[PDB]
Amino acid sequence: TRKESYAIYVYKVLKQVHPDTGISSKAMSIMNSFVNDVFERIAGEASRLAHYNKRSTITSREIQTAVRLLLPGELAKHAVSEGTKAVTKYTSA
Amino acid sequence: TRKESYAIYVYKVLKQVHPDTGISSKAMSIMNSFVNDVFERIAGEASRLAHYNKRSTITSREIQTAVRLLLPGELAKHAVSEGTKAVTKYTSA
Amino acid sequence: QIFVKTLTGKTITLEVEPSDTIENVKAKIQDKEGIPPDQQRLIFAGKQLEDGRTLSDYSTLHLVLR
Amino acid sequence: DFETPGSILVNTNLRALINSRTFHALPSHFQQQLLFLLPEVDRQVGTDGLLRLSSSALNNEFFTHAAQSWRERLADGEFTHEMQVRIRQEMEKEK
Amino acid sequence: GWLELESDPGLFTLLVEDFGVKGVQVEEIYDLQSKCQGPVYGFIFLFKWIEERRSRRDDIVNNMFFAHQLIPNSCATHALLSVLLNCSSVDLGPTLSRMKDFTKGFSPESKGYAIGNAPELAKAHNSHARPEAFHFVSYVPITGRLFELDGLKVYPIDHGPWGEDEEWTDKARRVIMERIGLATAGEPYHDIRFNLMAVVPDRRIKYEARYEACLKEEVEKRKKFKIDDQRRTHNYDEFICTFISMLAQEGMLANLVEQNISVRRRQGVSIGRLHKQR
Amino acid sequence: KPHRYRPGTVALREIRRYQKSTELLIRKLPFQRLVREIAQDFKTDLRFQSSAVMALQEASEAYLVALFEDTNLCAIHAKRVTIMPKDIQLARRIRGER
Amino acid sequence: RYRPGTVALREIRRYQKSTELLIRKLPFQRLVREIAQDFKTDLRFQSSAVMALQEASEAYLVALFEDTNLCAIHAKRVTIMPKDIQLARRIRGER
Amino acid sequence: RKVLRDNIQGITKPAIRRLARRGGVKRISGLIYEETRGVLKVFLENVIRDAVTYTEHAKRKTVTAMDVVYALKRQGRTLYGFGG
Amino acid sequence: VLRDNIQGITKPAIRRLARRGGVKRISGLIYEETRGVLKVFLENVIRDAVTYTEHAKRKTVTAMDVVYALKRQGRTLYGFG
Amino acid sequence: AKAKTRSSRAGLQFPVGRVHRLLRKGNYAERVGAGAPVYLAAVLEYLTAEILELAGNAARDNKKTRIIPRHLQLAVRNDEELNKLLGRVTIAQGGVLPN
Amino acid sequence: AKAKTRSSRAGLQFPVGRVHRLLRKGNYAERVGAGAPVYLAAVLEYLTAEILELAGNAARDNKKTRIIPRHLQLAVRNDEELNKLLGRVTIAQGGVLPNIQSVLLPK
Repeated sequence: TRKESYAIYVYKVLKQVHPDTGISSKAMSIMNSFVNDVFERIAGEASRLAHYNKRSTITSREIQTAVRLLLPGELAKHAVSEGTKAVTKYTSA
Repeated sequence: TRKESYAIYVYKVLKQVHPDTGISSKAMSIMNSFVNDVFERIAGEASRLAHYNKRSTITSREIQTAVRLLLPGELAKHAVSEGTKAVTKYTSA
Repeated sequence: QIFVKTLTGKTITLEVEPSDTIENVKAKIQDKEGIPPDQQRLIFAGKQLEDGRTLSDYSTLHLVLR
Repeated sequence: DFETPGSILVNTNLRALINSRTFHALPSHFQQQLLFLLPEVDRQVGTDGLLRLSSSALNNEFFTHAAQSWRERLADGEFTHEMQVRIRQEMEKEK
Repeated sequence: GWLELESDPGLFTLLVEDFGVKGVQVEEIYDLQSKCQGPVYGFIFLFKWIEERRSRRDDIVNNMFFAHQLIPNSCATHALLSVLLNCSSVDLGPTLSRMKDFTKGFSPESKGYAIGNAPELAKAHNSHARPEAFHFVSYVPITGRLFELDGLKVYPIDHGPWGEDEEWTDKARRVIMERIGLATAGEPYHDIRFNLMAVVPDRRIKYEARYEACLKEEVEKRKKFKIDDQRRTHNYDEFICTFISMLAQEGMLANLVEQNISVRRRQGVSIGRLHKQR
Repeated sequence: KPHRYRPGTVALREIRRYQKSTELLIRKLPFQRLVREIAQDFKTDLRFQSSAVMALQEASEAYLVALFEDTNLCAIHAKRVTIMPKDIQLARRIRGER
Repeated sequence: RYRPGTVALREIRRYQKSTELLIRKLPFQRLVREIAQDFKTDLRFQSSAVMALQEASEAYLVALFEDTNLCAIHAKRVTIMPKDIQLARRIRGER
Repeated sequence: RKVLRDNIQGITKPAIRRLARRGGVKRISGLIYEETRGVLKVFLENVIRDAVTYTEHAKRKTVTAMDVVYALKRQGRTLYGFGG
Repeated sequence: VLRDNIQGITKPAIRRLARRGGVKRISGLIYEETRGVLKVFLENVIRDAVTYTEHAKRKTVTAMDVVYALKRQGRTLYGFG
Repeated sequence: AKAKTRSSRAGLQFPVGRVHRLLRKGNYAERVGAGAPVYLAAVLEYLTAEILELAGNAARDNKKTRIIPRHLQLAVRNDEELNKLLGRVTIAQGGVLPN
Repeated sequence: AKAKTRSSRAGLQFPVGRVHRLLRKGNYAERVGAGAPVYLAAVLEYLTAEILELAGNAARDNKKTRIIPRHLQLAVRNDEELNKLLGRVTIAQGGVLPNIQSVLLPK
């Protein structure tokens, strides 16, 4: 059957950043695997954080705390800022 | 609020192996922590194993495979033997 | 090619020469199995072979351990 | 140094060191003295009356293992003077 | 206490002769073929006794002489006693006759304790002493039945009736195969430190009754056993020291050692200081 | 006499050449045979996808390169420029692999 | 007067058989509070948390010192120096 | 409450000597003390940072033992004896 | 039957691997230790992968099994999905 | 009918019911088979029995009748397989081996 | 009933819907809030943007117009924080950073 992946979104982000630069297929696979790895790390950490406090749901607060736990320093600060902006824009729309 | 622990079962096992030996509270807490740690390791490994094959049920086979993956060598062999004996005795009772 | 049989019945195929001594054969057995030659004794045609002799001095042989 | 673990002999192949050729290079008096520490059968009664090393006297399964064990014990520090004194004290305790 | 004895048929033969038994010897069985074992009075087998990790989970008692192993390194001696004192076709000698008479009615623990305090038996056992654990067990024909005697077991295990008292090799051969198939856990090519020996009546006596070359072979085997006993009981420390000192004083020792160096150098290991230096 | 470089120069040239490249340094067939021989012990008649042995080779090469870097660090610490098995053993002891 | 190196051996034998804490409680507690003051102001600590922190820190330091001693012995010395610690932390992958 | 400063010097030289003795160190140099102080400060910084994050997520002002245990577990240094 | 193919990792290959790692001078006994270490690592990884394959009742080891076995060891690998 | 515990059916000391409840409440899978908790309880019982037996032997070698964390540390670190299992684990009040 | 993607509402490129579906199917929790997928998608997009920026710069330094795994390896290892995040990660066909120890240089 079909095998889903994040190829097109990474392609769009690359075209946004460097319009004239392409990307090889193996690099695309590496990027997709990296995205999946980060997603599973953050999801597992948020799940454990929610289970620690004996809650039933995963909200934005758990994701923010997990991001603060995983990403070190400036990456954490920028990621938190971007997440806050995205959440505010979505809730305003 | 009740806080459950494995104190009584560990004490029963200790009396099974060493009839005349007692145990202090600190060692009891350490044993409880060890039991919880092993339980969560095996449960998580079995969950991932079941998720990989796109099944939705944890059976004895997944637990056996997780035990083979975690415990090294003789521990794995003896654990598999004990689990098989226990399940075989339980299934006809 | 010579064959060596153990108490368990294992068959060991060794590429040797007529001039090879008993020590050489035991060293090859050690290489193939890891059992030191000092714990190895070789018997051919119902007779245990002593150290220092060669194969031509005395195929399927028997290996025993001490 | 024939008794400290730091000796070269602990890294030396003694079995090929001591053999028929090594025995032959010795003088007759030294040969007889060394043979007097051998068992009673390895000393073959020669035609001249002098006991001689058997063809399979040093090239033995027992002698090779004895040499290996001696080298290992020298590695372990058994042969040092302090350990010898301790062994003598233990023997005094025994008897 | 007592010391381990090497699994050598000559060592057991010299033990038997030291105990005073006559007309019997110990031969080595190098294969499981039916032709390898003939008329025998007892089997001695060594596999191991390190399998003590998964622990914690009949009028013939008055006839069979079973002594529990209450002292270490006496497995070979207990096996020899099991083979001999339960066999009435050999000359047990005055020592073993008196031991059997005095210790016949005692309990297996009492039998083993009385054995451990026997002076002559202890001296003979320790006569071969040198200046992964392995264990000895015995198989014996008693009252037309196979009995396995092990010093760490409660009582002899009956493996069924014999085909015949005089002909008992093949029934024990399958038991030996089963024992081998358990230690190696299936594939027999895992452990090979097994040893099998047979306590058989004196070959020289049978050959003389019926072979002069066979008598010469037996005499040479006995001489070899004597040589092995002398070597195992000989201390070569002074001999080696004198040899090395003489070689060093003569001079060629240095060059000989430089030639036979055993370990490759310039690779971290301290090769050490020269002989007769410091 | 023909041109003969001083010892240690070809070492630096090869170091640069193999540090600026990315291809596999172990030939495919010997590694595949080794993998099959090792796997013969656990289960018989196993079959391997090509990508499986490729991933195994990549992981093995990365592990060996990291181990050699740590070994070189230990050897330099020992005031030597030549690596010896004691260095590898020390590295694997400190890493916790032994 | 004992020879230098004897008191060290006696202290090693004494300390390797005891399980008590080796750092004074109050200085460690003050250090923990000082460090924690930066991330968030006005924090409070249960005594058990401080005890757990002290146990973990002591175990980590003991393991680091064992590795440092191994490195120093490898360098053919008996005195540990800061480059040994730096090498150990580099090999562990912590830096 | 008083301002806590220079508490890194509260880890006295004899304490580091005892810690080294437990590890089997026979002879100690002079800079080992400062190096050990730096390493201990870094380790405590990491652990306390994670613990404070865990506590702040739960909307508390008292750091419990479970937060420290969880931080140690997340750092791969699982600690027994205090629960969890 | 394949036997003693560990010798297939020739000395020049180990030399190239050491060159990539920044090693200048190499002793003569390094090669055997390197072969032993490689054998141990491959044994562990292949054991885990074969267990994973056995659990799924397949007779072909796939790339995903190797990736999962590596991830269990802590050696996460990218590029193979 | 009379109440007969599942732990009694399999001849185990650990609680099968509690293990089943924890597996269901831990979101480890959508559905939990009937055989899994018995197997897990047997494995846990075996591991606990091994550790406790080794600790008891260590305590007996120290002329004491009560197990303390030092005995647990000595038992764990002296067993190759157990030490390999717990390589990353620190035991409070454990001390170190005399070496 | 015109369909407008949730990703288009927040100005993101990643599929918020797919992230939500993967959160639900992963058994991470009994229920999933609505705000979580937006935050997760924003974080993933930012990290991907950083990685692609560094990889593109590294590739341009090599005078090539395609990002190959070598460029990704260089970009990851040459940045402190990204290297710390991916310390235990091995990249296929990645190579090693160029560096030679000082003592091994010729005297």
